[PDB]
Amino acid sequence: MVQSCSAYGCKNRYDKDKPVSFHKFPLTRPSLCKEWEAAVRRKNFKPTKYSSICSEHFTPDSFKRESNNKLLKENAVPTIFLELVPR
DNA sequence: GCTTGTGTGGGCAGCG
DNA sequence: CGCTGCCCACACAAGC
Repeated sequence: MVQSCSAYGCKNRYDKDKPVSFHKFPLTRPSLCKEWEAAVRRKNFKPTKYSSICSEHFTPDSFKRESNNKLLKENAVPTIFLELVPR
């Protein structure tokens, strides 16, 4: 989406100049989808699993269908969201 | 190989 | 007024 990722402060709106791609939540991996919520530890929880997220938040390994079988690693959740808190 | 399934991609309304 | 929550079709890979 061209609004913002499900991360905290990542308003890295789709910019082809920057090396990032977009994707949707692991709808086919609910439990795993759920830990993504654990990464969205902020009150300002962005859109749900229906919205789209960008590459930078996960490891290339877990990027998408290019993972193991056809989706990300069930044991991988976007931790690259941020260091802690922006200013 | 072609067709179907899952990933991919962006928007509008209600409340501080 | 801006942000959060949920939906549909197409391309590539797998199956027949």
